[PDB]
Amino acid sequence: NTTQMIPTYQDVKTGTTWLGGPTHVLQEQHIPGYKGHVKGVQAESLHGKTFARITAECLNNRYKSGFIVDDEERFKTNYQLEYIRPNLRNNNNRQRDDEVERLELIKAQLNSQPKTIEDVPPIDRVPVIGYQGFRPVYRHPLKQVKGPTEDEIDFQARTILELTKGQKEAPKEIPIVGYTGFQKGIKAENMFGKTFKDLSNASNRI
Amino acid sequence: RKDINKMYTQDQYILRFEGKLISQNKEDNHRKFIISFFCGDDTIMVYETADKNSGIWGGKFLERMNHNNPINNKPYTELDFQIGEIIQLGVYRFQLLRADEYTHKYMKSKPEVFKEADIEYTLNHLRKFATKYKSYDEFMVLLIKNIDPNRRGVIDFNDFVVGLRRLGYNLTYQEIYTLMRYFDLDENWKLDVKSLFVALGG
Amino acid sequence: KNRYKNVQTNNEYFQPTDLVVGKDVIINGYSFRILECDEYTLKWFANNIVQ
Amino acid sequence: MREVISIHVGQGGIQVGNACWELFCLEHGIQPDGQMPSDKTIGGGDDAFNTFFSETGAGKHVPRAVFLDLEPTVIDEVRTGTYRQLFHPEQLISGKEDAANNFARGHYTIGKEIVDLCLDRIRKLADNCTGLQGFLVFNSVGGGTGSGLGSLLLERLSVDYGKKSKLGFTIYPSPQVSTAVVEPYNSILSTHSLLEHTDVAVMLDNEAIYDICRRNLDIERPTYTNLNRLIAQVISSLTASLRFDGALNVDITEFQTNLVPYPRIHFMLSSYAPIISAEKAYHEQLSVAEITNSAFEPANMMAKCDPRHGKYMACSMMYRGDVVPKDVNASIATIKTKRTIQFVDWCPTGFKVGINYQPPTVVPGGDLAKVMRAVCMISNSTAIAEVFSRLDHKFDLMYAKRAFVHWYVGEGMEEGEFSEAREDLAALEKDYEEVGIET
Amino acid sequence: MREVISIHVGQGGIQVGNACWELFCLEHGIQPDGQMPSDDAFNTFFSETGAGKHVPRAVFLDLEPTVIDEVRTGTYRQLFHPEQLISGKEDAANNFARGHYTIGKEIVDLCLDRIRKLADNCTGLQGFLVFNSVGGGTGSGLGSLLLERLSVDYGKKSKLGFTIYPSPQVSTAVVEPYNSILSTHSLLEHTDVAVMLDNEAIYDICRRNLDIERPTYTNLNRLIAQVISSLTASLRFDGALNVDITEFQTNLVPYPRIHFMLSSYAPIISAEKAYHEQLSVAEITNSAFEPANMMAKCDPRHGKYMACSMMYRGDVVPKDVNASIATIKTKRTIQFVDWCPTGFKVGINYQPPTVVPGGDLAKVMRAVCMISNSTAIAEVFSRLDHKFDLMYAKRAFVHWYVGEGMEEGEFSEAREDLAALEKDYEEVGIET
Amino acid sequence: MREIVHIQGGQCGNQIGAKFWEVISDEHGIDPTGTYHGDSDLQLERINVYYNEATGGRYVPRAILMDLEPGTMDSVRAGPFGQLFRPDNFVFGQTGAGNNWAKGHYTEGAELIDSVLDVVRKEAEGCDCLQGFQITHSLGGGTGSGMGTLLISKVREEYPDRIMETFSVVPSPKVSDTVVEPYNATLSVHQLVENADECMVIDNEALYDICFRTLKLTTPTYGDLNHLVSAAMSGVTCCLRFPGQLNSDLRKLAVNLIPFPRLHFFMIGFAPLTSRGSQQYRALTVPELTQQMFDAKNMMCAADPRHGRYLTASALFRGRMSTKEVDEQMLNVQNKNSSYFVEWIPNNIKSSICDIPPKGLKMAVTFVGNSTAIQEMFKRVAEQFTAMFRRKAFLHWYTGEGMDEMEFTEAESNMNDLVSEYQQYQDATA
Ligand SMILES: Nc1nc2c(ncn2[C@@H]2O[C@H](COP(=O)(O)OP(=O)(O)OP(=O)(O)O)[C@@H](O)[C@H]2O)c(=O)[nH]1
Ligand SMILES: Nc1nc2c(ncn2[C@@H]2O[C@H](COP(=O)(O)OP(=O)(O)OP(=O)(O)O)[C@@H](O)[C@H]2O)c(=O)[nH]1
Ligand SMILES: Nc1nc2c(ncn2[C@@H]2O[C@H](COP(=O)(O)OP(=O)(O)O)[C@@H](O)[C@H]2O)c(=O)[nH]1
Ligand SMILES: [Mg+2]
Ligand SMILES: [Mg+2]
Repeated sequence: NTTQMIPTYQDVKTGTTWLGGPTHVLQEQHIPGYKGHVKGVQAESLHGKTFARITAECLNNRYKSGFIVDDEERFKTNYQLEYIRPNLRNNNNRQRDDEVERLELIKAQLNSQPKTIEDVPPIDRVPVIGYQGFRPVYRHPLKQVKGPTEDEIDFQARTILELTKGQKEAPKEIPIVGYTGFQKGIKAENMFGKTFKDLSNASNRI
Repeated sequence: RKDINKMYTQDQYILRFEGKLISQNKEDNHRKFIISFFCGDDTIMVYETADKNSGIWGGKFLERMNHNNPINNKPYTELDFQIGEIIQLGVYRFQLLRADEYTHKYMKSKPEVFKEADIEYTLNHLRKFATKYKSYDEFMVLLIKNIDPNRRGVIDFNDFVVGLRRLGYNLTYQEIYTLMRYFDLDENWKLDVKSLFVALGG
Repeated sequence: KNRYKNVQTNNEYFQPTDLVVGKDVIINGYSFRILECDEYTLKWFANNIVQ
Repeated sequence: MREVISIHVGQGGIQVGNACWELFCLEHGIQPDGQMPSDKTIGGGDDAFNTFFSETGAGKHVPRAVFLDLEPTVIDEVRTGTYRQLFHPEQLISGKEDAANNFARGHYTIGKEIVDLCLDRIRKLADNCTGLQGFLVFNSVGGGTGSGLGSLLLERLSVDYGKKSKLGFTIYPSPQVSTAVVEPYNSILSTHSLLEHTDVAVMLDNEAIYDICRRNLDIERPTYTNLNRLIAQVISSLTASLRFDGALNVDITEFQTNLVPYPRIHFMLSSYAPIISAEKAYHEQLSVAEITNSAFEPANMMAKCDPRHGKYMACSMMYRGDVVPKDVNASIATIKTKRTIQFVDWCPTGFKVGINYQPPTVVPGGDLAKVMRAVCMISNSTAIAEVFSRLDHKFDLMYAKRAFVHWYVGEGMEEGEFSEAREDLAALEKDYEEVGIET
Repeated sequence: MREVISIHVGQGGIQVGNACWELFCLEHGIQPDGQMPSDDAFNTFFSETGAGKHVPRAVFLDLEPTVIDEVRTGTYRQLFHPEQLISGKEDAANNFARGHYTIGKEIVDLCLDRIRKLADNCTGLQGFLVFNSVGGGTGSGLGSLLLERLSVDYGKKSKLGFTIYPSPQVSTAVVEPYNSILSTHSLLEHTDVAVMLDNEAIYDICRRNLDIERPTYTNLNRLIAQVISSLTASLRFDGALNVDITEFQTNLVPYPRIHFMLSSYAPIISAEKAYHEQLSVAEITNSAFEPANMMAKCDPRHGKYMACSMMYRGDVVPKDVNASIATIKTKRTIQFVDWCPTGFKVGINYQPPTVVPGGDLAKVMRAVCMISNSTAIAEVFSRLDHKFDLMYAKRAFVHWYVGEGMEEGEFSEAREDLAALEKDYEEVGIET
Repeated sequence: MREIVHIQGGQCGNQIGAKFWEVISDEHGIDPTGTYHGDSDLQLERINVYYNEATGGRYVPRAILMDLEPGTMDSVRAGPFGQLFRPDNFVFGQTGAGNNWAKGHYTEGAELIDSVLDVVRKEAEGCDCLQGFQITHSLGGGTGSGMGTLLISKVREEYPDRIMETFSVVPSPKVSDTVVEPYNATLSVHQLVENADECMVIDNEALYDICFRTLKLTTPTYGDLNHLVSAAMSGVTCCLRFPGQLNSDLRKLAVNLIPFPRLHFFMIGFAPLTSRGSQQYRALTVPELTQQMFDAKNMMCAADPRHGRYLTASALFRGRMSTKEVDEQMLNVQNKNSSYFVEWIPNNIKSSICDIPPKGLKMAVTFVGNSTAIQEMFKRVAEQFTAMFRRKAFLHWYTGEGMDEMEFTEAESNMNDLVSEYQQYQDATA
């Protein structure tokens, strides 16, 4: 954990240490060749991260101790920790943020033209001239449509506006194509014809 | 020797600019050039951009090298590279058109180095010039009647340089761009004098 | 028939006084609410729990 | 108009291929996302990124690669990590069952039904390109899934395409440190097929780095994290001259034409420098004059071989950066005067010199100190025979008790197949001796 | 001033035929009600009413009330001419005989007049597009009988048929072999150009490229839907090189008998993966002939190639056509027949594909549709006969047909044709 | 994707899974209600490895439950995690095996052994890809061993392309719970060898020794013994169900642990395991593995592991380790006992790494190496068969249910040769 804090953004630009840097001015090190017990090398079996880098983690009191790991502190794949973007040299994708916005907006607009409250033209009140069907004799011959209740349409507007530059975050973060994971009930519920990439939104959203 | 501390510390920075070449002929007046300036070791670079179907052989025009201004006879430093200024290279003359959004953040990052970048020093630069007019508010009042002859509430750059230079005040182009770029509400190069005026007075 | 942890009291070992119908109790991730008590049971509350 | 594509296969093949991109990706400014920054809106310059990639009309870029493996574990996780967005979604073909280290499974049982997809992918991957110089495939030899699929793929590459130069960086099991229990078997059978189809093969045995990590990096608890990376610089050096300005460029097709004395013998070993702890790298200037001398140090051979045990046929070494070409003539000169190293009889001069100006970038949180001057070497030395001799014997006993054979026969492989292998090796030890005798 | 009348028979054409109109409408600019929203070439499928909405150029028929009526109540109820959706009441229940010999005789008249009425609006009537699936009892015939009268009712009019044949193994019904055998007999000597649209080939498209594990007949529509929009594109906007309906029957059918061709469409890549690639000309057109993309369940490699005409849409530049085709020829795995030295008919269109709402298809700047007529087609025909061969041997499921008016000898007569059609294929493919 | 199912004959197998299915429950983070309450992404990625899904969103294992009598399953089902099992899979016998191998292998199961076969078969068919089976039974029990083997017999006839694993318990010389043990301890071995692929032999006796000599507790109970053994399962598939540098699937060990077709029996012991209080003083490290992995007291085998020449072994480590200390130590682990290792199979110690560590410990290891030391058990058990059989003691039972002595005579005959052919390799030299 030495790397991401040391060479801090105050160190590179108009600063002393460069990217690699003789990072012994900032903290206490021991210049390789040395014998002793730094109190944190032999006990915790820290891997890689050449001896010099190990020291800084030793005295600065960052550590992580205890035979029993605090759930999260053990539940990482070392793949993730090693290859974590570029971080500190000099200072994710907004994708799927528009996808949700591109998602509901399609939902809302289709919900903005149901012809609420007898707004349909004079035609279409009864079925087409050629209809067959039942047409029960003792029923109000015309059709009745309830439609959205004003506030329902306005409710969608707030979410649409809120998502665009709002507190709402990207929904989950999803895999690419072929991940063979459970995906949270893609089968337990059929969810058959839904454009596999879109399934993740259907999967994790629940 | 070769600067050792210079290479290791300030290596990463890389500035990118777009420009246009000035020469004797019409031949290459409309084609564009992109200039890359490595501040790690003060090496200038020339890159060529060629539009599709234009028929010009796209590629590299000048290899990165090191050469100097004949007049002042001092190697290139970061000071000379500024918006609107003209840098002399070899037997050509190039002009800087626009800056890289990466650059500006680097451009505005270090005041005391690129003074024209410091926003605060820009307005006052114009402010200290208002001493000639007797009444301070008169300098306020005349401005609205000079830069904007129609008092439309919005102006464009091409008139602003002529409008300002019309009075006679001397501002190096690198100051002019910084002011207008601040007041563009929608980021389309449209000044808001009121916002400028409000800062100037209210 | 074995000791079961009590969620309601800091994961403590259960006690006879806990059982109170009308107020819910939980045991090992399950929802229990009693309905009534054996009339033999009522006496036992009626002889010792009184204080 | 110049490029070179990457081949990946086998557990170690995928793992190693992991590192190359970050060192490659970071060099060109390509972050994990694909859009270089969110800020740099100029681009359209320094046309070199085509050397490893292709353009997509607008937006991101795609690495010219196809990922294959017979197991879902490693490949799947790569679909949820930091680099989820780079590789083409449909280009990472995945199998259904593992090879279980059984070579026969990967060459005649399970690899048959998956090689088609890759070969299909390769067709277009070459199609989109224009100036294909040659193919590069990384494959851990000691992998039942890596080998059996590894051996086959090289087979079809000879006929369907043909004369294009193919390169393979295999990693045989360490001379004494081992991981599997039957690694010797998947060693040679993997050795036979690639013998007459791969023009170039270099030694990268794992153990060597183990000493490489400790002696210089000063790592008392190194893990697989730092073994691959140092190799990654090896990959970068060999192809570095094809994507940046160079005073005397060296082409990949100009590599296998100067390190393979005969069409038959096509193996060589390499080594890299300088590796030094960043906390103490700078106090010495791996010195520009002595950088080359670091090249021939036996302790720094990335392969467990003793070049001092044989003559040197030719050296292929590449520097990087602004080292003054004059130093190349001088420093290399001192080697000839040295008596600790002796050449074969018939080769007067066996040094190919390549100079490049771009310096190797520094990884985040890595080991190597961001250095000023470096150099690396690729060599083909008769000492290469040393490893095979020890490898040969390990099988001799194993077949003597025909242990573990029974499962192999269950895969349909002909028992006589093993018969040819030892016949194949007879020349391997035999041919070197003839070349090793001076006129 | 180009017109064409669409004729839909049977449910299979009903569902797809319903599907096809959404593709066209959104490509025109007419809202579902059919009134221009205060916005010529769009006449190609429509006839103006003088002021207001527009009437689609289609007629719907069926012997089943369920499928047809569903259109007459949903979103598009105001789309078609209210009366033109002629409907019967008795379905043949996949009994081919029932569809052409006891009930269909009377209801055909209504169809004949309706088309008789529709054409009168047209002035330069070009041809007919007929939609019908093979695996239908009524679907097999009703289209046929209209085919017989129409061929003798509209003279030399050139026409096309998008038939949907049954899969090599996967089949829903049980008596499919019979009608397919006769249907070809029925449709062997009456049509100009008919395409191969066996469903099983269609599913294979979905999984490999669209990455869908469970698409129903719905998803089959839009992917198939694009085929219809493909062929007719050149007639109803501009282009640097036009290709009309009249200029198909004289460019893909060398002999009056061999007339079965299998087509393909591309590219087809979802919206969540395509953005990685430029979608270049060189990479796309090679997808057209790929064995994994042919829409008819047959091998485009098992036989000779005679002549293949391909139509492009997008902003493609022709030179990407001239260079690519030269590449295709030189390949040593796709080979042309001996007697057609050149067989490329290249089409180019400017407008882009009309992205379906709201649909699955991604957004791309180029699309390709190829019509392939390869000697390997015989595989579909022969496999059909063997199934018919074994089944007919036992006089099974026969009595249900004679009593409706079929003479026993009718089945025997067809079996001659298929092999007769079989005989032609071998002869055409033999080099001189 | 490479998933396995579960089946367990008689009481013995049912109890083993009790603490087992619990363990598989806790590692992935599943409560007794089956609801998901995890924190990181890993704990759900490969949840299909032991659970199928149904409507409503509750996750459950795919376990086949069968037994010949109602007493047992009427006890486990009520316990913790007891409601997880599919009540549909529940079927069982009504008369009981009666501690006799003869009765439970030719009369009862034959009529009903189809029942499990259907329950065995169906669960295998619905999955996408089938990997292997893990069956736990007892050799000293009537229904367990008897019905246990034949179910293994039929399955092999239909699924020859998969692997089969059975955890068998043979009666240790001291703690014998059945007088008629030798017979069912006798007949069973024949059938298991002829069809089994991978076998792990565990003796309850060594379990007691580990508890006292390592845990140093007062009164061990059957629950804890389940605590020790159940974890050992987590060694095999913990690598198989999560990331890793060198994943080691079952077939990876199989190709790396079975040198010969007719030697398919192993002995294993788990580490680490330390007394509760002493947990702090010990400093877990890779060095702390080698000294306890190969140590005698960690060997759950009744036979002394140091009384023979080791052939091959595999290592499946757990926890964040750099293999360097994993690899270098092993080579040291071989030379220091080169007299303890056969000479003609170079490099016969295999290693593997699993990123996710066992719960409650920052590092743990499971050791499996093929050793001739087990030869004591077969020889010790073998001597028991002829002593009772020669007298034909208790022979009416077996002779009372249609069996003969020819099968029994055959059972003794092949046993000696198998060991006899097993002991030959001990003296083999190059
Ligand atoms: N250099 C290097 N070598 C490795 C690494 N991981 C494993 N190896 C070597 O690869 C050998 C095994 O081959 P692998 O490729 O890992 O296994 P595989 O090809 O997937 O074959 P299977 O494991 O049976 O599926 C081991 O003996 C190691 O020596 C690594 O991260 N770096
Ligand atoms: N591509 C596609 N094919 C379909 C669809 N629906 C039905 N089919 C085909 O049609 C066959 C079923 O018979 P149909 O021709 O649809 O029956 P019909 O059109 O209602 O006519 P009748 O059978 O007389 O009722 C099936 O074998 C399918 O191959 C569809 O939605 N899409
Ligand atoms: N692992 C384990 N084994 C047990 C336990 N209790 C008894 N056993 C073993 O189970 C054996 C008896 O099995 P049994 O029920 O007769 O098998 P069955 O006759 O086939 O049903 C005894 O020899 C014991 O060694 C326990 O709690 N745990
Ligand atoms: Mg592997
Ligand atoms: Mg029908």
